Amino acid sequence: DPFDLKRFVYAQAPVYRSVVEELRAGRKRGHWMWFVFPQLRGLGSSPLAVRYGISSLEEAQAYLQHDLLGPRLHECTGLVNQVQGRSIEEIFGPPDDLKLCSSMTLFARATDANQDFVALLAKYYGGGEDRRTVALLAVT
Repeated sequence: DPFDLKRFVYAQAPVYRSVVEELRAGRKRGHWMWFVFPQLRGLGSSPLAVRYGISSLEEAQAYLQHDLLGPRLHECTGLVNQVQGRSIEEIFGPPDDLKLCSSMTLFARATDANQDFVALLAKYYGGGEDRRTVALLAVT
């Protein structure tokens, strides 16, 4: 576990069922964004944001390969894509709307098998991407 992906598994454990239920119902309520829809380290500055920040594109790729975390991320993305009639700010109150954009932008760049991540950006963000994430990913 060279990237310490276990940190995400253990953070998710106490809350994951509630995450699924909240996303199934179309509204986030709990305190879990950082380790459910991870974003690049350096975007947020709080100890939580830093701890659960993704270090690099290579870590994002490892995250996707992980047979618990990858499927869970697709599950959570798919649940959001399934919600009807709500803007993203109705599902994820600010600043979590920006966090989600950053997460989808990162994982869309991590793999070409990104249809769900890109679909979320298309549906909810006008096909736009997180500016700061694209910049941080430009150079390896």
